[PDB]
Amino acid sequence: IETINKLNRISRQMLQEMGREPTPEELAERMLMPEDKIRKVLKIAKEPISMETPIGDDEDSHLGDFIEDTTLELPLDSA
Amino acid sequence: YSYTEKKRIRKDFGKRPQVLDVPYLLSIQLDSFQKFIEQDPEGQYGLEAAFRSVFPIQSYSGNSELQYVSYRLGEPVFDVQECQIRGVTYSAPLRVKLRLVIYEREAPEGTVKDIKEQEVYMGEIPLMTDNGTFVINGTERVIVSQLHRSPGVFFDSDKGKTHSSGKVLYNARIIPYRGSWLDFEFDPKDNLFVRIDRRRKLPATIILRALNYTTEQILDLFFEKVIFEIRDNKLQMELVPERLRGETASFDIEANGKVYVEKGRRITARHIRQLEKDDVKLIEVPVEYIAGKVVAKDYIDESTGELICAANMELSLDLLAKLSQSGHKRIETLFTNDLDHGPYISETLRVDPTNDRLSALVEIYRMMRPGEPPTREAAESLFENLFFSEDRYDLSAVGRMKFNRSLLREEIEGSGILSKDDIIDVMKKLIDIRNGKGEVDDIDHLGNRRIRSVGEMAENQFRVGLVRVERAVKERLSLGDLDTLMPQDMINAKPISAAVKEFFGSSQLSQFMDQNNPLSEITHKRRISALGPGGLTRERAGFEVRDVHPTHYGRVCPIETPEGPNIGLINSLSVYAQTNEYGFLETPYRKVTDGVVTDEIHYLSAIEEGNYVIAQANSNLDEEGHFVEDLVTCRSKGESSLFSRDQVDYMDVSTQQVVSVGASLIPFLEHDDANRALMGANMQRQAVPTLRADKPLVGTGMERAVAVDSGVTAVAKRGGVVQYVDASRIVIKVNEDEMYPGEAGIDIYNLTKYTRSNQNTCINQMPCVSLGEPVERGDVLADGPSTDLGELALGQNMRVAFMPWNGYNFEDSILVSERVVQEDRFTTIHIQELACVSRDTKLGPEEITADIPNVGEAALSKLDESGIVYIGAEVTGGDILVGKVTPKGETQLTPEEKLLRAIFGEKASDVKDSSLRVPNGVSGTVIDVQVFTDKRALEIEEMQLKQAKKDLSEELQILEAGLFSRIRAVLVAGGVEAEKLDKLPRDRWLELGLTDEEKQNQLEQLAEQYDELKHEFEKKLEAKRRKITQGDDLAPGVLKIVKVYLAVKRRIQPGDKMAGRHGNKGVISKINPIEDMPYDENGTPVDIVLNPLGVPSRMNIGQILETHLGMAAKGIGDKINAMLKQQQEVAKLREFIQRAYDLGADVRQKVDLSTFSDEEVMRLAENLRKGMPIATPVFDGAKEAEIKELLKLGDLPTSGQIRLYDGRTGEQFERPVTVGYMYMLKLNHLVDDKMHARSTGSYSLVTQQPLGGKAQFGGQRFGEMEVWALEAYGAAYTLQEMLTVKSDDVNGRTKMYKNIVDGNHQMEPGMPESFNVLLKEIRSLGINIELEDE
Amino acid sequence: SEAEAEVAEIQEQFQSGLVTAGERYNKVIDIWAAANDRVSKAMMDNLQTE
Amino acid sequence: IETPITANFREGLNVLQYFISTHGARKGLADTALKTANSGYLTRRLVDVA
Amino acid sequence: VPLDGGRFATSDLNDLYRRVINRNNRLKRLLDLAAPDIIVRNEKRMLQEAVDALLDNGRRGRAITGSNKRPLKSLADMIKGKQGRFRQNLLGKRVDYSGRSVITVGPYLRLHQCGLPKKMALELFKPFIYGKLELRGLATTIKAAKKMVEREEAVVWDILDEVIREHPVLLNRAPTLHRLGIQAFEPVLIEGKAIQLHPLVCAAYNADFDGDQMAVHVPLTLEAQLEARALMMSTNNILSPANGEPIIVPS
Ligand SMILES: [Mg+2]
Repeated sequence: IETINKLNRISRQMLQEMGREPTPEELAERMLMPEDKIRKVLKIAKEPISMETPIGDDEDSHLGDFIEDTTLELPLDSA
Repeated sequence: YSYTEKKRIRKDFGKRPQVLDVPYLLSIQLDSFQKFIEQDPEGQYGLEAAFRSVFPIQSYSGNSELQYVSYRLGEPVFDVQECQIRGVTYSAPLRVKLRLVIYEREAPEGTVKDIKEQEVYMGEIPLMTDNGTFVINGTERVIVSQLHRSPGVFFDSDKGKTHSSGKVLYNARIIPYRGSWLDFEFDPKDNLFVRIDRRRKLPATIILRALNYTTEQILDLFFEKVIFEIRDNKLQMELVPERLRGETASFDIEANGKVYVEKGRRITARHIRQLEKDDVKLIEVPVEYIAGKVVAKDYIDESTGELICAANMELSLDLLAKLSQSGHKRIETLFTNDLDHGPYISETLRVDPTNDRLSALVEIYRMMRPGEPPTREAAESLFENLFFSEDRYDLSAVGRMKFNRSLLREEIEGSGILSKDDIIDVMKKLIDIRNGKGEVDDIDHLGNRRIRSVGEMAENQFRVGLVRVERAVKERLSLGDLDTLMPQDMINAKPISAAVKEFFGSSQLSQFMDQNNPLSEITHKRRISALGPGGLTRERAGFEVRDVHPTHYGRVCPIETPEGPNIGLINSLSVYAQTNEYGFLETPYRKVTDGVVTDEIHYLSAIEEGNYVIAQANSNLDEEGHFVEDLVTCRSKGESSLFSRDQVDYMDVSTQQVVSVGASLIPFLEHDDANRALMGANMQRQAVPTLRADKPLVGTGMERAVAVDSGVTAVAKRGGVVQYVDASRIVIKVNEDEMYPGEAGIDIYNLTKYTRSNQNTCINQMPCVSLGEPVERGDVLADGPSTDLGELALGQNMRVAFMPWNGYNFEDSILVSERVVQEDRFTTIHIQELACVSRDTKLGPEEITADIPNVGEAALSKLDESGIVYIGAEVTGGDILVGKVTPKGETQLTPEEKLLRAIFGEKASDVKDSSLRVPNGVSGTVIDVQVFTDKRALEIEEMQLKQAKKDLSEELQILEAGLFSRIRAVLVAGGVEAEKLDKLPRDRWLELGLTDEEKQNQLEQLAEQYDELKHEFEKKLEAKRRKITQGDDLAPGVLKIVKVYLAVKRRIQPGDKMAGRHGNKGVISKINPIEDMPYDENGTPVDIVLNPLGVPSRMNIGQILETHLGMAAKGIGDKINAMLKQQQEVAKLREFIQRAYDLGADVRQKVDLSTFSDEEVMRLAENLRKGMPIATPVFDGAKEAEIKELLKLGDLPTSGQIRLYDGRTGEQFERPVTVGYMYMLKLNHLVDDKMHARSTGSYSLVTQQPLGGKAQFGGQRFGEMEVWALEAYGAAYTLQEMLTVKSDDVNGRTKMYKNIVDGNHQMEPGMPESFNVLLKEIRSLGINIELEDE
Repeated sequence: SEAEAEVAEIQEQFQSGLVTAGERYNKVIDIWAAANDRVSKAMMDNLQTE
Repeated sequence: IETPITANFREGLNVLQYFISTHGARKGLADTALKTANSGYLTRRLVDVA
Repeated sequence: VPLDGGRFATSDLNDLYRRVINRNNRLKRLLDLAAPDIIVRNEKRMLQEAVDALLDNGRRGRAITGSNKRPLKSLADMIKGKQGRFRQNLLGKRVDYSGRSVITVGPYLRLHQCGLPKKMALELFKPFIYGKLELRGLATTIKAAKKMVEREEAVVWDILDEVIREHPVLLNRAPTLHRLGIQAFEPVLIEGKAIQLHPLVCAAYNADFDGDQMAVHVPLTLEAQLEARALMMSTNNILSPANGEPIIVPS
C-alpha cells in the first residue's frame, strides 16, 4: 500500500509534466520503479466485479447466468 | 434544373405552391462550444469569461501576483481518425500566457519588483467534429436533448359545505423547481391544514410559512387591505373596485357628492364601474362600521408600546378610539368578517397556539433533521443554503438559462451563477401557471420543453476541472514561494482534460448509431424521448403520456412511433420543426391577412397556436385573393369546425409540416392506414443497403434533400488539366502560368473506400458523374450506400402480380421467380468481424508459429501430392489464417503419450497451438488482417519478410523512380548535354555541363537527395527488419492484438423477410423457376406473386397506387430502351425526351432541352436508363385520372389488368390480374439473422440451473401455464421428468441417461435440489425442517 | 355539390347567431353520414351485377 | 366526435381522420398487449387450487 | 467462484454470515472486558439486526445496499415469487435436446407430417446415429463416429432417415394457452430451412406466417414416444374439450 501511495502520488506529477497520457514508460521513471511494477499494479487495481450486477441493461442477464463451469467432466470424455 | 436533376428528373405531381423550402435542424452545439472557445474581446463566453473571472491571483496586501495575458489552443496532435482507431482522445493542446508581476510592500505598491511573463501549457481540450461528434478513446459520443419537468396545483372542488357561504373548497400545493414540497388540505370539518413536505400537522400554510407569515397575510392572499381614516371625529375609508366585486353593501356606498351603492345593495359591475369612473374611493362612514372588522396589523400607542389591538383581531369602537388617541387615524384592516371567511384559522388557533417564525424555523429543522437537535444557524443555513445557495445549483448555465427560460426571462445567459432570484422567480412563474391555465410544459406533445440541449456540458465539466485546479492553486499560491513560483509550476494538466475525457466517453443516453439507413440515422437524429434522468419510466407512465395531443399539428408526427412498450412515449420529429430558445417548439404558419394568405411566415408557439385561428394549407386560396369557399378549413381552440374566409389569421405553410421525414417518404399515404403506414415507416428504417443502388420510381419529392443532408460536399483547385481520374480521387496539374516556379503544383484530391457498419452492413462511395463535365456547386460527386445521383435508394424496382398460388402465398408469404437472383439484385452482403488478443503468458509470450507431430497430424496423411495448401496456395474451410502458439506447461507423464513424444519429441516447453482459423462452414471473406501493436516459424516469418520487403521495396522503387527524373533534368538545366547526357551511363552526368555560382549548389542539393533518400531506406530497413525479426514481446497484457473482418455474400433463399412501403410485409417460402412463373402471351414471366388476401383488411391502398404509377414508369423506360437499341437521331431524342419531361397535368417543375447540346442529351439519356423517378407527394398525391392517362400513355391497360398464362400447362387463367411494379424493401430481419437451434448449454452458480438463449445453447423457460397444461393432459411421468432431471435433480437425469443407452427407458424419481434448499433456507431461520429421505 | 350547398346553408345559419353549434354540429355530422352512405349504395350498386 | 370520416381508402383520407384512427388503434393495442397478465393470474390462481 | 479474468463471484449470503460472526466475536471481546454495557446494548441490537437481515433484510427499515445502491437478495427470495425455486425453475425448466426456428407452410403435407431440416435432425439425434454407427461398426469408436459425422458421411443421411423413421417429435409455439398449442407429428426430413406445417393446425397454434418461430421437443423414452403418438398426436385430437366443435376449419 505504501508503494501504491507513492505511485498514485507520482503518476500525477508525471501527467502534469507530460500533459498527456503516461502509458507505462512515460510513467515508470519518475515513479522510481521500472515498468513492470506500474503495470502489475495497473492490473491488480481491479477489485472484483460482483455477480449480481445486471450486465444486461435490462433485468435479463445478471453475470451469474453467463458463467460457465469448466471443472467436472464432459461425457464423451468419460466414454 | 441542376445537372444532377437534369441528368435525372423526378417528375412531380405536387402542386401546392410552397412558400417554404425544407429546414435544417442542427445549429445549437457549434455556437455553444465555439463561444466557449471563441476569442471574445468584450462579450466573454466560457473560457476567457472564466479566466477574467478568476485571475489575477495575489495577496490582498499586494506582495505578489500572477497575471493573465491571453490563451491559445494548439493543434490536436493526431487526427480524429487515429483517435477512432487507436483508442485515443481527440483533443487540442492549451497554451496560456502568464506573467508574475510582484510589488514592493516596502514601497507602497511599487510594481517594479519582478516580471516573469511566459506561456503555460495546461492540458489539451477535446474539440467538436464537423458533425458535433466528440471522438474520445476510439469513439464518437453525443448528447441527448431530453424533455422534462412539471409543477402545479391539482385539487377537486366541493360545493358549499358552508351552505350559508355556498363556497367551493379546494386544497392547494407548491412545487419549487428545487427544494421541499408543501401542501394545504381542507378537511370534512372545514379546516385549513398543511403538511410541510410531510412535516407534523400545524396551523402553518404553504408558501406563507415558506415566506414567513402569520394569519393576516394568509388571508391577504385572496383579499386586500382596506384602510380606515377617522377624520377628526368621523370614520372615512378607501376602496379598490375589485374588492367589492359581487359583494353586499351593508350601507350606502356613496362618493364625494354622488351615490354609488345604497344599503343592502350589491356592488355590481355597474357599481364598480361608477366607483372607478368617478375617481372616488372616498366616503364618510360611521365609526360602528369598524365593529366586525379585523385590524390588519398590530397597533399600539407609541407612548405606550402596548398592543391596543394585535394583528388579526376584530376591531371595535373602544379600540377605534384607543388606536386613534394613540396615533392611529389609519386602521388597515384584513378582513375576517363572517360569511365567506369561515373561521378556519380561528378554530385552528383554538386547537393550536404556535404563531411564531422561530418555531417555524425549529420545526423546519425538525422536519429536515428529525430527532436531531435544532440549532438556529443550523436550521437556518439548512433552510437557506440547501436550495438557494450557488453551491447547490451547481452552477449549470443550461440551468442559468433553464431558469431564465422558466422565468420568462429575456436573458438567455446572465452571470455564471444561478442567483436565488432565479429560483424564487422560476417558482413564482410556475405557481402562476398552476393558479392560471394548466399548461405547465409540453409533457408528451413533442413541443419540447424543458429540453437540455448540447455543448453546455463541456463547460460544466470544464469548470469542475477548474475547481479541481483552483483549490490546489490556492494551497500552493499562499504557501509556497511567490516570486520564484511560476504559474506553470502551479498548473497541472490533469483535471480539466480528465473531466472532458470522462464525460465525453461515459454517459447514459449515448450509444452506437443506427447505420443501416440514412433515414434511420436522421430520424435517429430527429428523435425525441420522455425518459432518462428527470424523466419517466415505462411502468410509471400510462396511456395519457402515450396518446397524442391536439397541439401535435405542425409539431408532432403521429406516424413515427413504435408499437411496443414505447408506443407513444417514443415519437419522431416533424419536418419543418425548429426550437424556441426556452426549449419550446414553434411552428411555421402562413399569415393570412384580409383572407389573402400572406407568404411571410410566423413561428407560432402552441400557446399562441390555439387562441389564433389557423387555416389549412389544403385550403383553396383564391389566387392571391383569399380562401375561396365560405367554409375554410381552419382550426383553433383544440378543435376544428367550419368558419369564414377573411376570418383566417393564419394558414398552414405546407401539406407537410405535421409529418416527420420517415413518414415523408411513402407516396399515397392518403390511401393508407395509420397502423400499416406506421409499420411501413418503421421498416423503412430497417431497410438495408443493397449492393447496387436502385432508386424509387414513385417518390414524394423528399428523396433528394435526405440523401444530401445525410452527407456533405467538396471543392476545387487551380485551373489546369485533369491528371488522374478515379471514382473518388482526381489529380489535376496546375497550368504553367498558374504553377508557381518553386512548387510543382500537382493539385491532387482525395478519395473513398469500403467499410463495415455499426450493424454489420457495408459502407462505400462511388461516382454518379463523369470527368470533364461542369459540376454545379452543391452537386453530389459521389454516391453512398443508399443513394444514386443524390436521391435515396432503399430497394429495387421489379414485377408484381397479386394472386394466390397453391398455398405458397397462403398467409402473408411471398413467391418469386428464379431470375431475380441470377441478377443478385437482392443478393447482398454482411461484413462481420473476428479477432485475436495475444496476451502475456507466464510460460512465455504467445509466439506466432505453428509446429506439428503425430504422423501427418492426420488426414493430411491421405492427400494427393498437392496438400490442403493445394495448388496456388489454395485453402479450405477450417484452414489457418494467423498461426499463434502459446508456451505450455507440463502434464501427468503417462507411458503412452510420453512414448509418443519420445517418438516425435517436440523439443521442450511444448509451445501449445493457438492458431487463428476459419470457423466451421465459413463462406465469407477474410478480406484483410490488421494487427495492433520452429521450422515453419522461420519459414513464415522470413517469408513475412519476403512479403513485406517486396511490398516496401516496391514502395521505394516507385517513390524514388519518381525523383530520378528531376535528378537527371537538374543537370540539363544550365546547358544541355543534348546527346552527351543520355547514352553514357546516367549517373555520370554531374561531370557533364557545369558552370559558375548557382549550379554547384544544386550539384550538392542533388547529392543531398542522394543522401537523405538512401538514409531513410537505411532507417526503415532497420525498423522493419527488426520488427519482423523480433519475437512477440510487446507490452503489459498487450503481447499483441490481431484483427479480422469478414464479408458474407451468397444467393437469397427461403426465410428472408421482404416488404414494401405501406406495412406490406412478407416471409419467403420458395423461389420459383421462371418457366414456373405466371407469364403472358408475350411469354414474359412475373418476378413475384403476392397474396391479395389481406389488403382490404390491411387497407394499404397506397401500395396499389405505388404499383400503377410504377407500371407506367416502366412504360417510359421501355420507350427509351427501344430508342437506345434503335439509336435514334438527336432530333427524336430531343423530341421524345422533352415530351417526357413536360407530360403531367400542370407540373410545378419545368425544363427545356434546347438549353443543352446534343452530347449533353446523350449523357442525359445514357445516365437515365436505370430509371427516371416520379414524385407523388404524400397528401398532395396523384389521382385515378392521372395514373390512368399515364398508364394508357404506356399503351397498357387503363387499370393494368392483363391476362396471364400459367406455363405448367401454358393455358390462361380465368380472369385477368392486376399487374404493375411495386417498390419493396429488404431487411436485416433475415432467416440468416433468425435461425439457430441448439442443445443444453451452461449452468448458473447460486442455483446451478440450465440456460436460455439459443446462441449460448439455451433451453426455453416455461411458466406454470405450460406445466399445468401437462397436468390437464396426464403425463405424470413427463411432468416429473420436467421437475427432477433436466434442471434440478441429478440422479434422475443420469440414471435416465445411463438407462436410455441401455435401451430400457426407465424412471427413477428422487428429489429436486430445490426442496432441500428450501429446507436449509427455512432452517437458517432456526426452525426444524428436514428431509424425509427415502 | 349537394353537400357544398348544405354546408353553405349551415354557414349562413351560424352567421345568423342562431343554430349556434350543437344543433348545427350534430346536424352537419348526420348529413355527412347519410350523404356517403348514399355513396356506399351507389358504389355497391355500381359493382355487383353491373 | 360529431364530424365524421366522410371519404374512404380508395377515394382518399384526410390527415386528421387518419390521426383520429391512430388513437383508437393505440388504445385497443394497449388493451391487447396488457391483458395476457390478467388471464395469467386468473388461470394460474385457479389451477393452483387443482 | 472465479471468472476467466480473475474476477470472483459470490452469493450475497456470505456478506451477512461475515457480519454476524464479526459482531459476535466483537461481543465476545466486549464481554471479556466488562465494558460499559451501553455498547453491549448497541452490539446486541446490531447482532439481532444482522440476524434478522439474514432472516428478512428489506422489510424492517431502509434496505441494505452495496456501493451499487441496489439491495441484496436474501434467502427468502430464493423460495419466493418468481426468482424462487418454484415458479422459475422447479415448475418450468430449460430443456435438453430441443430446437426452434422460423416456420412456413406445408401445402402438400399429410396430417401426421412435419418438416425437419436434417441439420437439426442430426443435432438432436446424434446419440442414436452414434450408437448405430457403432452397431454397424463403420465408426469403430466415438472419435471415429464424431469425426465421421463432422465430415457428414453419406450414410449419416440414410441412417438419420432410418433412425427418424417412425420417431415422433413435439412442436411448441409461444404462448401455450391450451393443450393443442403443443402436438406431436411425424418427421418429414427436408433441406428447407423453414419448418413446414400442415395449414389446418395454424388455428390451434393461432399461428400465421408473419415471422413466427416454433419450438421443438424430443420424446426419447418410450412412454413419451408412445404418448406423443397416442395422445398428443395430430390424429387423437379433433375436438375442443371446452366445447365439442371440430378444430379442422378450412383456413
Ligand atoms: Mg404471426
